[PDB]
Amino acid sequence: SGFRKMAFPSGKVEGCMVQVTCGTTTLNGLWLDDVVYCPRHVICTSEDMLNPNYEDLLIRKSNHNFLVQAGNVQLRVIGHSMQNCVLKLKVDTANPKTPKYKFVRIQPGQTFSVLACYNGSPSGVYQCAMRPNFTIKGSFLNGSCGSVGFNIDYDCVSFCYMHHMELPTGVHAGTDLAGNFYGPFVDRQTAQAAGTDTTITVNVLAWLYAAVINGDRWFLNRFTTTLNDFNLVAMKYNYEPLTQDHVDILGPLSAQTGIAVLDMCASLKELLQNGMNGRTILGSALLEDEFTPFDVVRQCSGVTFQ
Amino acid sequence: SGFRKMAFPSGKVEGCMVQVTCGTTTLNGLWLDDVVYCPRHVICTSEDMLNPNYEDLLIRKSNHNFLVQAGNVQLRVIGHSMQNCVLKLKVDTANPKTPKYKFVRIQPGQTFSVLACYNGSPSGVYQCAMRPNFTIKGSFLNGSCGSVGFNIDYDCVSFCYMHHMELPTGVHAGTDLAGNFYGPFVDRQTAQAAGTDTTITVNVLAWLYAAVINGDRWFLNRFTTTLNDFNLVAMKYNYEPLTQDHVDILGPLSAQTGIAVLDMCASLKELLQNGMNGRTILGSALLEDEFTPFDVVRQCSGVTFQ
Ligand SMILES: *[C@](O)(C(=O)NCC1CC1)[C@H](C[C@@H]1CCNC1=O)NC(=O)[C@@H]1[C@@H]2[C@H](CN1C(=O)[C@@H](NC(=O)NC(C)(C)C)C(C)(C)C)C2(C)C
Ligand SMILES: *[C@](O)(C(=O)NCC1CC1)[C@H](C[C@@H]1CCNC1=O)NC(=O)[C@@H]1[C@@H]2[C@H](CN1C(=O)[C@@H](NC(=O)NC(C)(C)C)C(C)(C)C)C2(C)C
Repeated sequence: SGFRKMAFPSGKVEGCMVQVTCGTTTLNGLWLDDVVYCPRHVICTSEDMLNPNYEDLLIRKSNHNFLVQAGNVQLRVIGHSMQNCVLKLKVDTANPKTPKYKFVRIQPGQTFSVLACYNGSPSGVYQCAMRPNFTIKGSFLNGSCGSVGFNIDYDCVSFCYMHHMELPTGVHAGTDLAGNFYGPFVDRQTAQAAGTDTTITVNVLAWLYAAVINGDRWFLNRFTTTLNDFNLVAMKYNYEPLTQDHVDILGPLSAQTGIAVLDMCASLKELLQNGMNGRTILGSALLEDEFTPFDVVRQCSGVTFQ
Repeated sequence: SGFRKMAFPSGKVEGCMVQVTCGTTTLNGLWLDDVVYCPRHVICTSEDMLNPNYEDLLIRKSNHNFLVQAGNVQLRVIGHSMQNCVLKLKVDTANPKTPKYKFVRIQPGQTFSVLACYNGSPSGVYQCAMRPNFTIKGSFLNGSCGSVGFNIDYDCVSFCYMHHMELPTGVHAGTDLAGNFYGPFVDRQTAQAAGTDTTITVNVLAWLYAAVINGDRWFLNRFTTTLNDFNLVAMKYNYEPLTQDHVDILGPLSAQTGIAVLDMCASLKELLQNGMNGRTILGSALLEDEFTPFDVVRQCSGVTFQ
């Protein structure tokens, strides 16, 4: 037993991180086969950041302007192209440590592991969720652009995030690995605000099921509720609407614990209306929303990865 | 910015995990050079667990009774010996992925990353602290024995924990990599209780400094306190005594933020005496004690590892 904010083992991604240096700018890139992916604002300078035209900026670049370092080994760039907000550097050497991989654009509410990197060297790994407002509450310092977020499924790394920027509220915005930002953000220093966030209701319910699996039941009650009546209380507390489709996803957890999804909604309703009154759930004094139903089942049943 | 419960990149350890199978028992082992380390109760059976004599049990074993699998490759055991509560299996092949490493026995209050494993395959990675009562609040299912905890320093993996067992309160107990249990625990199914835990005061103070570094200052106050007067309030709230030596460790954090260690103690005192009154710190509604002063400095300044 026990329940922890668990990240995927990071080794498969560690072997893909490289340093990309152009001009006075150094950041991380992701080396898969013979391509290095990195944020396109690596071609920017101290006065470019304000309103750069990256098409113009990139046509002025030569391959040899791109210094790619894989450890103590310098990769030669033999081509470059821009795809949305990512730069793709064709190099003469295919990464021999390239895992089986996919690029995936995730939905808000889904979680992933972030391998935080500086100068192509991993610093740490942690679990994030894509917030409903398409920010992530990460831990990112200057140097960390190009660090990627990912999930692993048996043996395949599904890359879903690459870090680009920090918003004035201390949260983070980035792209999928095809360079499309999550949310309305652009890689420009212009006024941008995160948008009002909301709590991921289906994930809170998953975590409540995690709690029950793990012996916390103080929050359960004999009541039930309708999905309509639940969503009328959720709206009030700035929780995402729960859909029948969320209900069906919570099925297996509902089945393992013997608590109907709608009964767990009645518990969450009372938790929203009364607070926790000085009690904790799974070592938290807040309702936790960065575990998906899949995360809970993974950790409470022990799925591995090769 | 941002602050997350960050684990070390796990790749260096992933390459060392193997499956050790003896009799009806399968668990994880740690393959470094030509030795596989694993919990000695791998030699136990369904009725051995009650009061086994592992010396007697092990002399009855042959090398060929030990099935060690490194992926799709079966390691041949050419010797075995018991060191405290760990078994050391000499194998004919040295792990080519053996990192630079050390075995270290940590002090309560220190943190580490746990690479949770089943059948020699990594499941996830998370950050733990050694509690003052020498348990760890982990996430461990059946199959997870032999998973290790570790820290990394530049390029060296310092192994400090190997998982053995779960206590009836849902917490976990294990050994260092030389087989010595942390705390009064034994690898026997006899009555054992964790001992009363306490909060790691110096770590809470570190995390408060993390908060200030990251823009949370609502909890600060103009007051100060003496170490004596602080420790009189700490005792009351079942916090560890703060020593002058803890104070000196908190120096660099005190210097970077401009808040004297004793002033942050006055803040913590008021937080203990008044609660947080519906406010959060670093996304927590509890005082967090599983970040060391070093953890905070690592994450707030961006140290990496090669
Ligand atoms: C990233 O480019 C990086 O790691 N680069 C290393 C090169 C500089 C040596 C950084 C990572 C952020 C820094 C702090 N936390 C981070 O996640 N990203 C940036 O520097 C981006 C790039 C220009 C500005 N920027 C920012 O994140 C900045 N925020 C910002 O301007 N945001 C709004 C929404 C436009 C207001 C800031 C944090 C440096 C002020 C790009 C956006 C092109
Ligand atoms: C470990 O041996 C393992 O992973 N083995 C895989 C082999 C069995 C297929 C497990 C890991 C624990 C199981 C659940 N969570 C865990 O961390 N450890 C054990 O099974 C140990 C070994 C015997 C009993 N045991 C326990 O953890 C048990 N606890 C217990 O008996 N504790 C007290 C303090 C003695 C009461 C229990 C959880 C299975 C009941 C050993 C202690 C020899």
